[PDB]
Amino acid sequence: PLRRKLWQNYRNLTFDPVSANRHFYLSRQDQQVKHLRQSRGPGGPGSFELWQVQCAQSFQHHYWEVRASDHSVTLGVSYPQLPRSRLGPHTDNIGRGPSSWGLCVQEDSLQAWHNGEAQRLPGVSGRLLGMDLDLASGCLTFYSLEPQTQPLYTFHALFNQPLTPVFWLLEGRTLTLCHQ
Amino acid sequence: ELQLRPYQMEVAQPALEGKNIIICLPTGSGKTRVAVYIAKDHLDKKKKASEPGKVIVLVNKVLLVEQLFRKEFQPFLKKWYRVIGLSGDTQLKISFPEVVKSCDIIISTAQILENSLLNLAGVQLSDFSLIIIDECHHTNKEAVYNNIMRHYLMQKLKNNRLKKVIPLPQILGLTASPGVGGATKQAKAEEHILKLCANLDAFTIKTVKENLDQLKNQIQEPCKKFAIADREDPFKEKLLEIMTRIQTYCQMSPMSDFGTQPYEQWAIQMEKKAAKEGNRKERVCAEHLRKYNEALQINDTIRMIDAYTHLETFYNEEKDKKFAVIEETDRFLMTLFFENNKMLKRLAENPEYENEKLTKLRNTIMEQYTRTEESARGIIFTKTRQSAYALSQWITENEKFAEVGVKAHHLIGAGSSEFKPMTQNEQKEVISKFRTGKINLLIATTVAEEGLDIKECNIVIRYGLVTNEIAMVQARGRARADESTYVLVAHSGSGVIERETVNDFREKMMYKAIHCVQNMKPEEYAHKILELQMQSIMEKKMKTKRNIAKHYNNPSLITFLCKNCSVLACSGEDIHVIEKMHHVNMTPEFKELYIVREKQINGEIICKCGQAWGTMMVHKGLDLPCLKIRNFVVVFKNNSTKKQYKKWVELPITFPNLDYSE
Ligand SMILES: Nc1ncnc2c1ncn2[C@@H]1O[C@H](COP(=O)(O)OP(=O)(O)O)[C@@H](O)[C@H]1O
Ligand code: ALF
Ligand SMILES: [Mg+2]
Ligand SMILES: [Zn+2]
Repeated sequence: PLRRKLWQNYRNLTFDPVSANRHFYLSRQDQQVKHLRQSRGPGGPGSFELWQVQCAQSFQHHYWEVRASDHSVTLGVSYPQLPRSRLGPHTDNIGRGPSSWGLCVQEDSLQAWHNGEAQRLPGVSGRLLGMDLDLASGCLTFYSLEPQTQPLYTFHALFNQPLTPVFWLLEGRTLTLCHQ
Repeated sequence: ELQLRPYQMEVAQPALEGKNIIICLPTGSGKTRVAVYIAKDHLDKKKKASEPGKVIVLVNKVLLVEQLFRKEFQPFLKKWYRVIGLSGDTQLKISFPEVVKSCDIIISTAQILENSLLNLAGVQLSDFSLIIIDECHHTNKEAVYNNIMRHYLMQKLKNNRLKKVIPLPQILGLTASPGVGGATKQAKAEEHILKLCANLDAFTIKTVKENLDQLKNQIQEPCKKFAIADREDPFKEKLLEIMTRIQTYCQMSPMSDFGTQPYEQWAIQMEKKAAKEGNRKERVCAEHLRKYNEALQINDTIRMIDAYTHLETFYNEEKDKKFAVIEETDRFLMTLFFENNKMLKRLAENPEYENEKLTKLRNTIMEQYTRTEESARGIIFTKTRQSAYALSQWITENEKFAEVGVKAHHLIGAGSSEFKPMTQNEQKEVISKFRTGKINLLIATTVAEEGLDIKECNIVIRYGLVTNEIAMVQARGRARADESTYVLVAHSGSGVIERETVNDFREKMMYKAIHCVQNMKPEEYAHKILELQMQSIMEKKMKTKRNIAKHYNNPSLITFLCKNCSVLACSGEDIHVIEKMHHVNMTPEFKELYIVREKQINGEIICKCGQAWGTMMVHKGLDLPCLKIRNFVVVFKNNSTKKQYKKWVELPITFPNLDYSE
């Protein structure tokens, strides 16, 4: 029922090929992204060195659903000032700086990263996930759908810039959106 | 700060006052500190009573010598005593007896002591007071520890004959898993524990029974995770029809499918039979198909490239040896092989096709390191040395590994006939680098499953390994870190997970049984122990007479023949030995028979067939080629039987040494 109460602020999304990483691949009318060992040629400018992609949409409320192939992936949203280069051997940036909010899912437990800080959250079994963002209250929350609706965690902040979803992926991991 | 944790002092209580006994605590609970503390008390008390007291520490793997030397003994006794760390690699400049006569705490490998004890001037066991024996579960049928303890036991029984004496030094031995000798009975398990105890001449196992929870807090059970996989690629089947054509040419019945251990065993034994017959046109074919088989086995284990390189190297040198004589079934092989191999190199070079196991390995490595975020040390345990080295190359090549910050190196023991032998100094610095942390992933073999104390090991990984129970308990122990993860990787094709299952149940048997013996009645304990002591001695004597009678020899009776050809090589009187070590022939016409070849400081001998015979060596200013008994065939003169031997010790012949007057 709550999902029904949500979907009037549901928003559809699609990626940006420029920001896609080298080994990454876009498909299904730019609504599905897949990771492959083989490179899609050189990366070039406008592409995130680390394994992240951002969608064409940003928000100057909003809800959307996401389905994922398997765990060991990260979903989040950042300011448009997210770094694109690389400085650390680890291949994820989101949540390291205060300009982004992150949530990484693993087979064991959940971790929500921001300003380089994260806490352990009890793990989940399903892969389809949902999330709410309210600009008026400056509140970002994460939900799980299968089998039931779990209000996983809420983030409080004040935003002075539009927010763009950014997704961190692993090899042999595929990520897909939803639309209605 | 030699302040023990409570349980440590608790289990050390019987040890403080004589009572040569054993201590077993679960892995990662610092037994070495117990050894150090006990040693300090022993030496200090003996000094207070003013008697010559010493202690020797025995370890069974070289790497641990330096580890235990500079990590637990140096830092705690730099002011109190003279501790010296000695191993078979360090260039001594002074005899062993004086080494012991100078210092008082020795850290050495057991083989050194046993060498020094069978030299009857040498040394006597009585010269020592305390014998620390680390990882003494290896005390078994004719192992290095068993010999030493059998001398000790023999003296003890002599003392009992005297009573109805000479002091026998106090004994300590450290274990983590005594294990069972493959026993599906409760009786055989508890028996096995008793056999170990008696062979150690212990008094009481003395394992913790008081401070349980704090122990549960110190040690951590790692999380177990299973990676099991089970892609079609013609390369396997491409080798298949090539080799089936090869087998069908000589129309051999396999009696089993290809690529299996029984097939390899059958291939070797039938190749031996063919060489016994003198059957050419078959022998060579048998060896070559064998080579294909081992190539396939490596092929399933590791990537395609190295497996192809192995075969290509063999055939390259094969034709290289063949063309030397220039200066029918033979060519029958290379003709088809070379077209096929060109195609294979074309097929092998394609990296899209990949082994199933390696795939899951890549998944595991990436998942674990990325989840850890730059705080992760991982140890991968393998089986064969070249597996370790090739996996290192596989790490090196694909740049996707390095981006995650994994820094990998391969660690193996010293000593073959392959890429390159790594030497002791190199591995010593390798472990040094690993402790620092700019070598992030370590690929190891059997050498380092017992004793490594790296404080940060989040990841311990087993790659298609099958083994007994101790070699699994210790492997899980290596992850001496919090949230430690133990991952088993294999494919369901072989008996791997089932080996894991039976190993698990066997482990539980062992714990319950040691609890059983833990609670026996002292007099019955003594009777059973004594009886076992006897048993070992009488059986050793019986084996002694069996061996000495088995040894039974004309040095001229036999003559040697090629295997590839059968041309007579030389007779018995032509062979002489250097320092009881190396057989060799001086005969000048025999010098004319063979061919030298170089790729060199030493030359390799080549027959007329092209088969190798021996290697050139220079000794005491003489130039002289040697021979390997594997390369030849023995022929007697009383019975015309065609026999072979892999090594020289089997042959009952005795040779004269070297007239050097020539
Ligand atoms: N009293 C103690 N205080 C702190 N650490 C200890 C103590 N006793 C043992 N340890 C730990 O034990 C480790 C040494 O273990 P070691 O004996 O090499 O393993 P094992 O007992 O499996 O051979 C040290 O790194 C140390 O951290
Ligand atoms: F318990 Al240990 F080396 F003595 F792991
Ligand atoms: Mg140890
Ligand atoms: Zn020959």
